[PDB]
Amino acid sequence: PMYQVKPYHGGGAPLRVELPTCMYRLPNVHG
Amino acid sequence: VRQKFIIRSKIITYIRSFLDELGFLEIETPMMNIIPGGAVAKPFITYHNELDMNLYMRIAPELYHKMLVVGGIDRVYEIGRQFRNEGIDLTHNPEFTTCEFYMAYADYHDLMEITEKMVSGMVKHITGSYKVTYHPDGPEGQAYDVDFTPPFRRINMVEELEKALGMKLPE
Ligand SMILES: C[C@H]1CCC[C@H](C[C@H]2Cc3cc(O)cc(O)c3C(=O)O2)O1
Repeated sequence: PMYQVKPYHGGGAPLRVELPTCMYRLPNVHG
Repeated sequence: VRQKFIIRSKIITYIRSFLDELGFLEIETPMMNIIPGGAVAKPFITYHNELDMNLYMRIAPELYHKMLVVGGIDRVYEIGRQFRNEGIDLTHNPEFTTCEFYMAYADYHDLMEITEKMVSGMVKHITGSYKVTYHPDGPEGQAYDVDFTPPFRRINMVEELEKALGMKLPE
């Protein structure tokens, strides 16, 4: 096996991108 | 506790739906009056700066509603706060919420049927039946199922009082 080289992304943790988001909703109490 | 206030909200919303559907217009009338009226109560008094004069907090919106009916708005209602500068107990708070409505070309017989339909319909929609359990003395005491199945019992004040007293009252 070839000698180890750490990934350029750092090696800490898998890339975790910030994604778009949507304010959650609660149901109509009267419905 | 949450459930009690959810129920309170459902009651108010039900009433608005009921009256809106009958062609009533939801209106707002003054909570500050030069002259309080429409009920028997001790009023709150307050000083208004810009008008340099005392004003009273309303005890009821009754007289304004009738003036609106004069104005040609045949069906009006208002769900809002009234203020009565009186005592606090199990069934009285100085500020409390009421619904008033006024209906042209209706009489009191009409309002009895409408009251029956509204109240029975409200109880049924919110609780699932016409019968609701109530503890008049709290959970330490006995409970009773209160039956809202229409039509409601009717009694006449003077006649029934005569029966209750066991004596004839004046004409
Ligand atoms: C508009 C009226 C019609 C009759 C029932 C109810 C009476 C009203 C009297 C009343 C007076 C008072 O000083 C404080 C209160 O909390 C109440 C009340 O809740 O009930 O609402």
